[PDB]
Amino acid sequence: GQFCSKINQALHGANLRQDESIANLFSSIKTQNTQPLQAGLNGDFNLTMLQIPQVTTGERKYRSTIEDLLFNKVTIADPGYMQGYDECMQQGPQSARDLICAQYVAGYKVLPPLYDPYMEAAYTSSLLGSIAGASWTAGLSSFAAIPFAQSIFYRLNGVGITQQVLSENQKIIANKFNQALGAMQTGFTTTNLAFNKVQDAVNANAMALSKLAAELSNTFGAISSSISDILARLDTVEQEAQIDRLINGRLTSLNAFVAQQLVRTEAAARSAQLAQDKVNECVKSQSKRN
Amino acid sequence: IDRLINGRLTSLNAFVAQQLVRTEAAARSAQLAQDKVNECVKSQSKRN
Amino acid sequence: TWPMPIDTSKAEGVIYPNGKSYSNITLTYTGLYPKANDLGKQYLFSDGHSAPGRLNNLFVSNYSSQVESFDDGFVVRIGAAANKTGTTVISQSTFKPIKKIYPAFLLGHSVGNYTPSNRTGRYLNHTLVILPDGCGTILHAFYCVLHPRTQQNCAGETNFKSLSLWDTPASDCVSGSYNQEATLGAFKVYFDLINCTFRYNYTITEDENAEWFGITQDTQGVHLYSSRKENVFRNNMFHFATLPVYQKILYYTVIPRSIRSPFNDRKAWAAFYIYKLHPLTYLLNFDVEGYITKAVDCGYDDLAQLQCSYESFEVETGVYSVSSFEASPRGEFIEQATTQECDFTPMLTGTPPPIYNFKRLVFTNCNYNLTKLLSLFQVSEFSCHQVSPSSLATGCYSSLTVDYFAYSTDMSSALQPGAAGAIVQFNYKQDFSNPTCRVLATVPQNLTTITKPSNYAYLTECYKTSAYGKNYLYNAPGAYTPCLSLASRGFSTKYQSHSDGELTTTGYIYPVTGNLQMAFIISVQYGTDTNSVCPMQALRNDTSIEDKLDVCVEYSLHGITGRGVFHNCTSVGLRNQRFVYDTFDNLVGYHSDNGNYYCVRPCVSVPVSVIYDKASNSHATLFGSVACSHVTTMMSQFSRMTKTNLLARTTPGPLQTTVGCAMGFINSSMVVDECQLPLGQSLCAIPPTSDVFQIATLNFTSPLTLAPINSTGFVVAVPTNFTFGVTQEFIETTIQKITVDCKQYVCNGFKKCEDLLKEY
Amino acid sequence: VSPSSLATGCYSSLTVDYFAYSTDMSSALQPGAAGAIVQFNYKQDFSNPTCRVLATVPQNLTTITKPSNYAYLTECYKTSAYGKNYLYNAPGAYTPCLSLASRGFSTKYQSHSDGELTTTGYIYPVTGNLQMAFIISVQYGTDTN
Amino acid sequence: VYDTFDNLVGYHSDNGNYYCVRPCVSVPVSVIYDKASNSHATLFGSVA
Ligand SMILES: *[C@@H]1O[C@H](CO)[C@@H](O[C@@H]2O[C@H](CO)[C@@H](O[C@@H]3O[C@H](CO)[C@@H](O)[C@H](O)[C@H]3NC(C)=O)[C@H](O)[C@H]2NC(C)=O)[C@H](O)[C@H]1NC(C)=O
Ligand SMILES: *[C@@H]1O[C@H](CO)[C@@H](O[C@@H]2O[C@H](CO)[C@@H](O)[C@H](O)[C@H]2NC(C)=O)[C@H](O)[C@H]1NC(C)=O
Ligand SMILES: *[C@@H]1O[C@H](CO)[C@@H](O[C@@H]2O[C@H](CO)[C@@H](O)[C@H](O)[C@H]2NC(C)=O)[C@H](O)[C@H]1NC(C)=O
Ligand SMILES: *[C@@H]1O[C@H](CO)[C@@H](O[C@@H]2O[C@H](CO)[C@@H](O)[C@H](O)[C@H]2NC(C)=O)[C@H](O)[C@H]1NC(C)=O
Ligand SMILES: *[C@@H]1O[C@H](CO)[C@@H](O[C@@H]2O[C@H](CO)[C@@H](O)[C@H](O)[C@H]2NC(C)=O)[C@H](O)[C@H]1NC(C)=O
Ligand SMILES: *[C@@H]1O[C@H](CO)[C@@H](O[C@@H]2O[C@H](CO)[C@@H](O)[C@H](O)[C@H]2NC(C)=O)[C@H](O)[C@H]1NC(C)=O
Ligand SMILES: *[C@@H]1O[C@H](CO)[C@@H](O[C@@H]2O[C@H](CO)[C@@H](O)[C@H](O)[C@H]2NC(C)=O)[C@H](O)[C@H]1NC(C)=O
Ligand SMILES: CCCCCCCCCCCCCCCC(=O)O
Ligand SMILES: CCCCCCCCCCCCCCCC(=O)O
Ligand SMILES: *[C@@H]1O[C@H](CO)[C@@H](O)[C@H](O)[C@H]1NC(C)=O
Ligand SMILES: *[C@@H]1O[C@H](CO)[C@@H](O)[C@H](O)[C@H]1NC(C)=O
Ligand SMILES: *[C@@H]1O[C@H](CO)[C@@H](O)[C@H](O)[C@H]1NC(C)=O
Ligand SMILES: *[C@@H]1O[C@H](CO)[C@@H](O)[C@H](O)[C@H]1NC(C)=O
Ligand SMILES: *[C@@H]1O[C@H](CO)[C@@H](O)[C@H](O)[C@H]1NC(C)=O
Ligand SMILES: *[C@@H]1O[C@H](CO)[C@@H](O)[C@H](O)[C@H]1NC(C)=O
Ligand SMILES: *[C@@H]1O[C@H](CO)[C@@H](O)[C@H](O)[C@H]1NC(C)=O
Ligand SMILES: *[C@@H]1O[C@H](CO)[C@@H](O)[C@H](O)[C@H]1NC(C)=O
Ligand SMILES: *[C@@H]1O[C@H](CO)[C@@H](O)[C@H](O)[C@H]1NC(C)=O
Ligand SMILES: *[C@@H]1O[C@H](CO)[C@@H](O)[C@H](O)[C@H]1NC(C)=O
Ligand SMILES: *[C@@H]1O[C@H](CO)[C@@H](O)[C@H](O)[C@H]1NC(C)=O
Repeated sequence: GQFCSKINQALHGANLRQDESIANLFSSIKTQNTQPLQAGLNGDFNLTMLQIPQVTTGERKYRSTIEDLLFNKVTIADPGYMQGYDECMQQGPQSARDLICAQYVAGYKVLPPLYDPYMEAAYTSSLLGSIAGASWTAGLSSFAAIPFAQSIFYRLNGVGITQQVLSENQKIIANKFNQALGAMQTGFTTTNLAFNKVQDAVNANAMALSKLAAELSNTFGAISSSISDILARLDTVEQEAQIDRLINGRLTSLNAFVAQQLVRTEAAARSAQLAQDKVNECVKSQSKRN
Repeated sequence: IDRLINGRLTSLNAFVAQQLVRTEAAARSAQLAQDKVNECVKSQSKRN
Repeated sequence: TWPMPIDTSKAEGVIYPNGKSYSNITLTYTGLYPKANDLGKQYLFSDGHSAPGRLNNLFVSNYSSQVESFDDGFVVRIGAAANKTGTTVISQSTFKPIKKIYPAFLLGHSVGNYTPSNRTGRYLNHTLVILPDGCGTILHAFYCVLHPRTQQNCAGETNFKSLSLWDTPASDCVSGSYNQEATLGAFKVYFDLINCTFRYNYTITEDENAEWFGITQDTQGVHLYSSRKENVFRNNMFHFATLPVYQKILYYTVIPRSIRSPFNDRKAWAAFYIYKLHPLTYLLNFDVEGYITKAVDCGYDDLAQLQCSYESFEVETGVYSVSSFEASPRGEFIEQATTQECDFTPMLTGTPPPIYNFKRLVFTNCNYNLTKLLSLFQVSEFSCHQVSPSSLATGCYSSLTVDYFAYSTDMSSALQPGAAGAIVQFNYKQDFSNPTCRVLATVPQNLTTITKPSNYAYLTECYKTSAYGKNYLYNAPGAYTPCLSLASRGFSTKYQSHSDGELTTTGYIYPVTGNLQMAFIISVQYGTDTNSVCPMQALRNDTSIEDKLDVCVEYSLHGITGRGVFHNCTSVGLRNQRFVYDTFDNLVGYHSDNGNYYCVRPCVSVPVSVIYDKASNSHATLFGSVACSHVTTMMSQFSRMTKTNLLARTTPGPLQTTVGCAMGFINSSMVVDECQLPLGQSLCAIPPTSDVFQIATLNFTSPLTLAPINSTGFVVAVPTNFTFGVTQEFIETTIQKITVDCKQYVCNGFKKCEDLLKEY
Repeated sequence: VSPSSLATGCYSSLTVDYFAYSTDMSSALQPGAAGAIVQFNYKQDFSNPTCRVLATVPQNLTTITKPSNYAYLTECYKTSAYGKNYLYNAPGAYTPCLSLASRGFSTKYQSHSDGELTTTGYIYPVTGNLQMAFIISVQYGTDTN
Repeated sequence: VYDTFDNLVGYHSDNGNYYCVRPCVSVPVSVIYDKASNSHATLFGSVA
């Protein structure tokens, strides 16, 4: 049939609806009202773990303190988007970046993401200082710029703590809030089951690529896994029966790869819709559901 | 004939395996249309 | 001069595929097609010298000494300037309506010189001649030997200038009385037609619009194609003639014509154009009427690679990754080691042993000449397994084993795989775990170093005594029989047994009548890491890598074969030196004989994406993950138009972005919010209106920050005006329901198919 | 194709190659065979349906005369700066040394040369009845076989 | 005359006539079955 035209069109359409899901999640930057916070201590609440550390020289960090601690616990292979074709020639076969250098011997490509790390550092900085007008009003159309320290005490008054307890225990509540943000950076271990899902997505991304490159060294019952050896040892009526085994074995691997990419693309599109509901309810508001 | 048989059993399996995927996805999506009618059309939503 | 290039959007020069007709589809085809925007070669004819009341000598060009090479076939564009005005080429100041003139061809296998004119362009054997005649109404094709005559300037001459044909249309093209043998007569004045094997005629209709004529050759003969076939109003060429010319045509020649019109009636004739055919891949679109409307040469540029890689003509603006459809003719890199000759001398001297006591020779680290060995015998059977007999004399192996014995080839069915009798049970069982061959030969009488025995012999029994009868001891594959020490005492008669108490064996002998016959079993072993049993070769310099570095070559290095590109690296040490492999067993590197290390890449390695904008119909190219200095070295994987733009170095040049090298782009300083052509890493492509693409950046704004005032209350932004906004959304609730008749789909109602389907 | 279906089918073309050939050399016409028959004389083309018949001409058939010697080529090469450059047959095509072979071979291993090319023949006499080889090739198409 | 999937959908005969060619099993058939009364009826879908 017209086999390769339909493999090309399926993966092109999968990569297109991957870009329309990221662009929808990031389109709240252009409409969100925001207030500026202070660098380090807002009232008595220490927010330094969540802020980007400012610098004198023009390096302009794109990573907060807790984000720089989470990214250096995950083992991701650098894909070399700029000049990765020549980096695979200066080094030999280092077998930890081997399915990164197998793009140029198997025949696939890892495409760069839609936004660089400076755009997604602007998405989470607008999530930290969103205005979100006052929490006794109906509607979503006014924006009340009350400080961070005062809007935490309105979230504690909403769950059933009176104003006479909140006024006598300001410092104790601030201390208990401060030593719960200092304990987030001791939870990036293999016992933490919510951190083990960050690594299991990295591993799932890499296991798909190694099942593509490993199906090219199988012989599938032929005399060799190489077409240039079948053409050199047999004659014209025996070559067609042995090449038809490699063809059948390699059409099965491509079908199994393309059929898994669509499953993972739909599952990641449904899960970026859950991240919008969890931002609009937990991050920008207060939840009334357990 | 065993080549045509093997080639045509693969196409039917790939068709039947896609119809069940699309049927479950369209059944989950008609449950979303009930929630969107009972909340947006017949009532007023308080969620953004 | 009047350039008329090939236009593939009208399907110019495309021969319709044989078989049936299609409608409303687009499909890919591999065949003989012209290049896109190829200029071809222009051939201009004219009228000869004419006076009032007189017809003088002919006016021609140097066309009858040009010998072009045929090599695939060609197509001819005829009469593209009909009904227009133009020069009568003999007098360029005279303007007349231009007419159509058909070409005449001479095609042959051998060429020489016209003696004693001593010029060039003489076809000397059977030659195929194609002539138009009858004022363009008839076409002769014949295949004769041309003998040059002996008259004044009739081609066997010291005064012969050039072959040139002519017509006198005031006599020949009188209306109703067309002389349909006039040009044939003018041809017969030049040559004698000796031993003509065929002569065919085809009838044309005189009309002047525009047409095409093609000619190719294969093992069914010479095929002629015409655009006049089945509709004159299109560009498609259809098959109308096959000529029985089975030898390979190498050369052709356009015969110069010069029409002897009267001087008062000087006409103009439209030049014709010849385009060569190439083995190309094309994309063809068939309309409702069945005619090919447009085509795409899939190796011309990157938009064509996009259209042929996704197999459609309408491509829907985007950024696409594409495949390669270019030919890029390869070279050769052969490098094997020198050793001594393998000695087959204990096979050609002495008496060949019996089958149960066969002889085995194992060769490693030598050069063999299997032709020299097999030339001494008369082969009557050559049966192989996982190798062919022809490839056995050209391969490089790690070991080579020959078992040989004497054996009469009337018992040839007892050595077959899985045979019945006592040959496979007690004498010899062949081993089929390696590639192997079985030769059965006769020793001819002139070969006198091979003595012959007196009796063929084989074992019929080998057993141990048991408490109940006999316990037979069968052979293992490739192994000797266990009764071999018991068989060395010899058998003087048929069914003569020998016993050592524990074992017992029985032999059968019968005399040798005629020549001696022998059996050879050859087994080879291919390995990696330097196959050392290699064939004998003559030496040649050219197979090196010092010159042809960054091109695709077909290599054969110490027994390892493949295709690839070799690049200069500086790398790996440790002592497996010769071949470096990946974790998926790819030849990633090679340690050469001189001193150098090379990186090995496949023949298509660099990734290519094309950015396409439909509203302006523009495209640009991105080589992802490649630095811009490697692109100008490896400019041979790419398309036909990318190679010339790379080699010219005269454009908006290659640009280094954060996602690879970019061709057709320009640095900009503009910042966009939405993006229709995203490149990755917050880069966007801006299509031209400018004349090239530009590169912009994605920066989202943010609404301005409301800062807290220092007072008792707070600030709140409250609306003072509003609108109503409408958001649209589609939710799918159902799909189309389909039931399949599985029996009719798979077996189509055939009972032989339905019994094979029960096994699944 | 089968031999039985060859006499009942409708084709678009039908090709028969034929020559004289002794059927004790029957293993040299096989697919992928070793010697000088497939290299310099005849290589069969397996891209179409095809058949290979090996027959003997009986004595009552008197319109077929017999020759005096079976003959085949053993060499066809160009001289080079290092040895010989052999010119192998293509499938279904004649040998390039065909004009050089028309002068005839009167003895075994009698060479002929045109300067650029060189060829060698081998002859041996016809004993018994004459034997012949036929190669038949058919082509099924659509649109009116 | 062929389809876009290369099926012999039609034929121009020798006399003067045109004929439509269909496969040997072409008409769709459904059966309506009721178990409580053990009854059945037939529907030839899309056929006049
Ligand atoms: C608009 O968006 C742009 C893209 O998101 C921002 O531009 C980015 O600025 C970064 C630094 O501020 C650059 O990082 C550099 O990347 C190169 C990669 O090769 C590194 O070598 C450099 O070290 C690194 N710079 C530093 C200081 O470490 C990004 O490359 C650059 N993006 C692009 C596409 O050029 C703009 O800052 C942003 N502008 C505004 C006003 O928001
Ligand atoms: C707010 O929190 C930050 C980080 O949790 C504190 O910064 C650390 O302070 C300790 C003790 O002074 C130092 O040893 C670390 O080097 C600091 N780390 C960083 C990243 O700054 C900060 O001191 C806290 N603020 C207050 C007022 O306690
Ligand atoms: C093709 O024509 C040439 C004529 O040039 C023929 O060559 C002659 O061959 C005979 C036979 O050996 C020689 O005696 C002559 O000397 C050759 N002619 C010349 C001029 O040298 C050749 O025979 C023809 N081809 C065939 C197949 O017959
Ligand atoms: C062109 O060739 C055809 C066929 O070879 C010729 O037609 C036949 O010619 C012979 C010889 O005169 C006649 O006996 C036949 O009666 C012709 N056949 C028919 C059907 O008429 C034809 O004459 C040739 N034409 C020219 C101009 O040479
Ligand atoms: C393999 O062996 C054959 C012998 O059968 C070699 O052929 C001989 O080569 C020499 C040197 O050119 C000639 O003088 C002889 O006339 C040839 N003999 C025959 C019978 O043709 C052949 O050269 C060897 N192959 C290689 C690659 O060396
Ligand atoms: C509400 O206050 C904000 C200040 O946070 C105003 O924004 C300023 O608007 C003026 C005039 O348009 C600009 O010159 C300033 O540069 C703005 N400042 C900032 C920080 O954006 C806003 O315009 C005010 N609203 C109204 C209706 O006046
Ligand atoms: C709210 O905005 C709308 C549109 O910006 C204003 O409508 C305009 O009113 C003026 C005066 O009546 C007209 O000349 C324009 O044609 C109107 N525009 C449109 C699009 O209808 C409206 O006046 C504003 N309301 C207030 C209170 O400012
Ligand atoms: C100098 C050593 C000679 C050894 C003795 C040579 C005797 C060889 C004759 C036996 C041939 C074996 C025949 C196999 C059976 C067959 O005819 O099929
Ligand atoms: C009238 C034309 C006769 C042409 C000359 C006829 C000579 C034919 C004899 C050669 C037969 C070829 C044998 C092939 C080799 C074989 O024996 O295997
Ligand atoms: C793989 O090889 C690299 C060097 O080529 C080495 O550093 C690494 O330790 C190896 N991997 C493992 C799991 O040991
Ligand atoms: C004319 O033909 C002769 C003979 O082939 C050739 O040498 C010459 O170059 C031709 N003239 C031109 C202008 O090419
Ligand atoms: C070329 O032909 C002429 C005859 O016109 C003859 O005199 C001359 O010798 C020939 N050239 C050679 C090199 O033989
Ligand atoms: C023409 O054919 C005859 C046989 O009838 C042959 O003798 C002669 O050599 C041939 N003519 C040429 C020029 O070869
Ligand atoms: C020339 O004129 C004829 C009739 O007038 C027409 O059919 C034909 O297409 C014309 N050719 C061109 C090239 O215009
Ligand atoms: C064997 O050699 C002799 C040498 O005189 C020769 O006459 C004879 O023909 C040869 N046998 C064969 C079959 O060629
Ligand atoms: C090939 O190598 C030989 C051996 O040194 C040398 O004599 C000859 O000139 C070389 N030829 C070419 C074309 O390099
Ligand atoms: C290495 O390869 C380059 C081609 O990129 C070539 O110019 C250079 O001469 C080579 N160096 C050596 C030492 O062979
Ligand atoms: C890239 O852009 C900058 C500023 O727009 C310009 O100075 C530079 O020349 C550009 N690079 C190239 C290769 O044109
Ligand atoms: C109020 O805030 C402004 C902000 O710049 C500051 O300059 C001023 O001193 C503050 N006044 C009081 C009374 O806090
Ligand atoms: C050949 O024909 C003759 C005619 O008399 C006949 O006697 C003879 O038997 C025939 N040969 C064969 C083998 O049938």
